[PDB]
Amino acid sequence: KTAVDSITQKKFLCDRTLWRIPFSSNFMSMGALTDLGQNLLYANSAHALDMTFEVDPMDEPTLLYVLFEVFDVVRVHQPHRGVIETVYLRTPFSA
Amino acid sequence: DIRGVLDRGPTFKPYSGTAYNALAPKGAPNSCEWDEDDGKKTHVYAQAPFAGEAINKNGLQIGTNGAATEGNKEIYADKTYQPEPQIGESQWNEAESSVAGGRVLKKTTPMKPCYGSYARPTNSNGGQGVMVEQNGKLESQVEMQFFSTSVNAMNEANAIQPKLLLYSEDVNMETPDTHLSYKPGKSDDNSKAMLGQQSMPNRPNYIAFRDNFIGLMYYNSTGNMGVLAGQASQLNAVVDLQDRNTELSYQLLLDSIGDRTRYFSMWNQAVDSYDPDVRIIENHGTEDELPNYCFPLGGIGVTDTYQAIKATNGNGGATTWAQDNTFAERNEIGVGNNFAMEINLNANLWRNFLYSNIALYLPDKLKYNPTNVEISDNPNTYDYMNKRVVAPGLVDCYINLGARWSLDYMDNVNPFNHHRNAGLRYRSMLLGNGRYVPFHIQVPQKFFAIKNLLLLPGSYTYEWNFRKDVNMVLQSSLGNDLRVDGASIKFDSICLYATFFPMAHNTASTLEAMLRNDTNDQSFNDYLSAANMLYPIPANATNVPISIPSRNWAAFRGWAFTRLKTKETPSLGSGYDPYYTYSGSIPYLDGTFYLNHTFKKVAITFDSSVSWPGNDRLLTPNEFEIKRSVDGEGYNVAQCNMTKDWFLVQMLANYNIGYQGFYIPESYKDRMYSFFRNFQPM
Amino acid sequence: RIIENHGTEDELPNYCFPLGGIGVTDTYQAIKATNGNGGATTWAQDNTFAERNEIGVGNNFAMEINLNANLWRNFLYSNIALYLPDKLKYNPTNVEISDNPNTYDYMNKRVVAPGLVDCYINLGARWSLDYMDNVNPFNHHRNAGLRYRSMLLGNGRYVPFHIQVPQKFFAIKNLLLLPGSYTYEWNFRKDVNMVLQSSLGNDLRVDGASIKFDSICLYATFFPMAHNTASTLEAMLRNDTNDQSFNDYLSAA
Amino acid sequence: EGYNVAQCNMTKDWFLVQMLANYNIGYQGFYIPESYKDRMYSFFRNFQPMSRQVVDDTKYKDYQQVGIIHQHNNSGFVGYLAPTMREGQAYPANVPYPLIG
Amino acid sequence: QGVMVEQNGKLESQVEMQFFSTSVNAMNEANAIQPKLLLYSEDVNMETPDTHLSYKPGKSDDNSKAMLGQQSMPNRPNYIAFRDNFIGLMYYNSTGNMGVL
Amino acid sequence: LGNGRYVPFHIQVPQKFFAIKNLLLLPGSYTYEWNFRKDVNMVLQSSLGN
Amino acid sequence: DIRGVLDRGPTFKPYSGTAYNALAPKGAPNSCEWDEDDT
Ligand SMILES: [Ca+2]
Repeated sequence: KTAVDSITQKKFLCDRTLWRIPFSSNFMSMGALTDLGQNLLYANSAHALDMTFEVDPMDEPTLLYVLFEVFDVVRVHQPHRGVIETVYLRTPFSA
Repeated sequence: DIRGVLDRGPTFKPYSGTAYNALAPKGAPNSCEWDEDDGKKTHVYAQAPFAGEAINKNGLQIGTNGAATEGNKEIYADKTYQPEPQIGESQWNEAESSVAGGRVLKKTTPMKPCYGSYARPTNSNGGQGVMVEQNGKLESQVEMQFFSTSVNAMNEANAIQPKLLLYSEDVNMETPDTHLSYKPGKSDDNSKAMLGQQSMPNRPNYIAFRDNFIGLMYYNSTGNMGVLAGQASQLNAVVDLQDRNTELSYQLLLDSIGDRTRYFSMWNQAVDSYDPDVRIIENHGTEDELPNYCFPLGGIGVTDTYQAIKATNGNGGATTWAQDNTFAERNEIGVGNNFAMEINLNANLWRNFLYSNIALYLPDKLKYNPTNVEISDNPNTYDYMNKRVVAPGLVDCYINLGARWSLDYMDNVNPFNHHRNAGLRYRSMLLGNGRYVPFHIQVPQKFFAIKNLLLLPGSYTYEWNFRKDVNMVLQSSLGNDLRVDGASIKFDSICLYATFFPMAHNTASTLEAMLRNDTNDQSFNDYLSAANMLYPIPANATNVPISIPSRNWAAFRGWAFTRLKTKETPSLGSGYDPYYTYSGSIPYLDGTFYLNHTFKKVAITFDSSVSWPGNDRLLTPNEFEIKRSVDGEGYNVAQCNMTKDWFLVQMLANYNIGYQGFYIPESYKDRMYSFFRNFQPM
Repeated sequence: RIIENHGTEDELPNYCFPLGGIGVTDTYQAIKATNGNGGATTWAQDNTFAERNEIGVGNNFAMEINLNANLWRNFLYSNIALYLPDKLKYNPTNVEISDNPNTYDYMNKRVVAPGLVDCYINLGARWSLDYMDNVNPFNHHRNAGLRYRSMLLGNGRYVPFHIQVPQKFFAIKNLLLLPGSYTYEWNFRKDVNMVLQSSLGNDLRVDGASIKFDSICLYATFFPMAHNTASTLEAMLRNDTNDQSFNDYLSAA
Repeated sequence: EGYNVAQCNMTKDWFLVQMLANYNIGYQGFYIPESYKDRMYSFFRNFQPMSRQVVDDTKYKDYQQVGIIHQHNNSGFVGYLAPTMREGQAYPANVPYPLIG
Repeated sequence: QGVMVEQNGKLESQVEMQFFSTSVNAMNEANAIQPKLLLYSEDVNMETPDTHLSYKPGKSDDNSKAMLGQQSMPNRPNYIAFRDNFIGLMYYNSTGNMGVL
Repeated sequence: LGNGRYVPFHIQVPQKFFAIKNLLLLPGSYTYEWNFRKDVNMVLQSSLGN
Repeated sequence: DIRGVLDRGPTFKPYSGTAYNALAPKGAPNSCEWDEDDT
């Protein structure tokens, strides 16, 4: 009978995972490659990238971890006896 | 294959609580004695549990032999091991005897509470007197003391007889695993008050090898990139860079290709996990509606003597009464309910659990230093963490009652660095609970580029490296540095094993020939397949820019991100770091993360003037919203703070679900490190 | 729902103890043995030790209790006993009680003896009581899902809430719908008996709980299909040979 | 000191044999077999390795053997070789040897 | 629970009333001889179903003051049932009584 | 079987032999004869092993 | 299909602990009275 006036608060926990945004036209996964990536505006072009984050403050130096999923494939060829050669390659962002 | 020697140092605490006089009350001192002024006399506090037969100047008589000489010569106490603290009466009433006895520590031995007091044995019968060398031999220093009543001296009973006897000895007192809660005196000399100091066990701490032996072998880093190559090639066949977390890689992949809940011994495969109850407090409250009562050992305390009475007929008047002769004149009865005590049970259990599992792990900015105790100044060592003060009133049965919630202080603290971590307990116990372990392991290859190659006959050089640091290759529950405490390790024997197959000769020849042709080369990709960038953030800031100049964007697949707490995040590239002190569970390699719930928004742009995906795809014009705090007009979902749009995007990109109405995705398509599995709204 | 009685494992008694770890003691005085002059050994009061000391004789005084039986009895009383039908109770003593047999108080103020169910009922037999069969087992605080739902809103009393409701009618829960312009109007309920639910089954209209809507809105999505393909599908999906069939699950009278 | 495997007293080769005969697994590097292939009575479900440490009796010169009927811990609060009424007096313990600190 | 015994061809009881006052006032003046405690005594078929005596003071059997110290302890549980799949009900693999279809 | 000293019991026992467990039988008349144990040890099981 | 009557005997006990004045302390006696030889 004698409770008080109150307010409400909400939040959530999503540990043990990463936030992933795919590079797809309609966000759906339809193969290892992707339509926008395959278009690249046809790769006679190039582009510069800007990204902006805004997060709540803490009280300690922190790190922002960002990774771009790209292609990283290696081909192995061993022609003669006791000889092995390989070719790595990866894109974009590689060398 | 590796064998060698490992020493964990002093700060290894496998078992919670303690195991030295566990049942004793946490404040009662044991038998002892100390000194006072006028005039320096000695006060003694003890108790004699064991009865005997008789006393004389040579000691206590505890038996006799018929076949002896002096009538039946009296057998006395061989002070070495006589009346032992583990003997006593044999029933609750147990009519009192005439002469008793016991043991007592002398004043020279420092006082300590009973709860957690250990002294090693000295002779084969459990004696504990400090053996001392006299005259070229070993001998003991037991001293017998005698006592009689007080009023004994007050009257003509001058025939004062020795009624009580004690044996005084010295021991090597040790308290391996507890500290002192309260200590009134700054000095250490045993006062009278020093009979009140109470103890408290040290917080438990597990230490072992990390999951899947992560960190043993070098990897992503020119530190010394290992080499597999042809025996006379003189040209390498393996190239690695410095932005390919090979490890996070092997990691997630295991996940996928199978199941993780089952542990496998050989590779120490035991995923770090946290109990659901530790993270979120399901404060249903206690359960009690009945009283609980302890009782006297006889179930009747008081007693009033009484007397049998027989009714003699009062004829023509009031009945008369006389004393019976059949009964004994004195009998004992009681009136009313037997005296007892009340206590709540469930509330105590719940309170113990809450205090032990959550309180001690609170952020350290809410703990104040203790009183009258020494302590270190380095805020990282085991000592400084085991001797702070935590207000139990901060969390008790009356916090967030009947709600599904987590204490907002805790949610920015690594929940995996804990002591209920089942995987941690498994790994720690596998090596055993000692302090000096000769160990023996087998390590798997993890580089994707050759972890599934099919080599062909020949000769090759296979050369690799391993780390010696103790900060990284080990794991500690409390995360305290180990360079300071100094756990050591030394490898001795390292050997390699390989497993061929018994294939028929000509078949192997045919396959090898068919496989040497160039149009049958092998291909591989890493399951992760990504880069690795990291960006600093000064404390108490809000927003971060990132800009990469003009370049190509062939076949780019997309982004993923999260957050990390500097301190605990080895820098990488280099083969060693003097600055790494912490030693919790490294999020950057194990796959544990806890910071995700702390984002507001993120925006993406090409050449600073074109949005993406843009063209009015989403509800907001040009910015991804993750959670707007309260003011949000129509943009929450599932009673959380998350926007509908972000929820939709995550659902789609994780399972291709959403355009046909949401619903729980099926099991196999949602593994341990999925999204939906770990989505707790509160 | 069913009781697996076993007794318990309580073969070692448990004793509590005094805070000093020793019961009571009787001041005593030290002595020493003045050497027996041939005959009786002489005894002289010492001076080294003070005139008073504390010493105990025999075991320390210690009250005692059992543990497991008490826990089990508490569980049995608080999970089963309270839920018997009313006809096995009586009004309490000297306190005004509720007169309506539906509201909260009449479900609370009543008193049920332990004697009906204790640690000695159906000793060791997987079995369920007789009076309990015809009483629902879902209306019970031990429920998990109900507890989760109750926590989801929160612990308060005056709560602002904001949710979404999925359409459930079979005939349109999966239909498609080519382009057009149609009307969707529906009606929502407002009684507290229906929408809400109580773990005890008391009435809620009498106890004054209520609810009121403020604003209400409708959402929806699409699939950014390329225009021409959508045109082709729209044209194809109109040849009456390609009607759509639907059938609810249960289907019956 | 050549052939122990999986942190136990069992040699590697026997492990290889059992894994083969159960699941035809081993020429492709050991790994957890799939759930449906392994049932209740199978081998890998019932494989429990354990180890412990005990006090050496040659290095620790102070060590002395102690019979059961002289050991005493939690004295003055429990029985004596029988679950009877509590007995004894308080005192420091004499067992077991500590392995930490 | 009082024992019933037959006399006069009928089954009756053997409850007796005994009276007690304070020997506590054993000594003093007359008149003040008033009872304060009434006890009803009986005899009952004492019977223990599932307990055994852990402690016993003396090898005798009569009722002394010492006998109050005796301590009891429950009997270990002992389950009994049919085996799994009724193993053993039907003979097999024995030439003595091979079944016939 | 409950927790009684005396119990009336009433059960069904399957057929375990492999030579007839999955056989498909054909029309006709046949003789079917078998045996059962009465020993109290083998049929029963006791937790303690007494 | 089989029907019969089975007797486990006396030594069948399916419950840990006991069910008779269980809460009472394990040494407390009962209200009694006994004879003693006069002195
Ligand atoms: Ca009295």
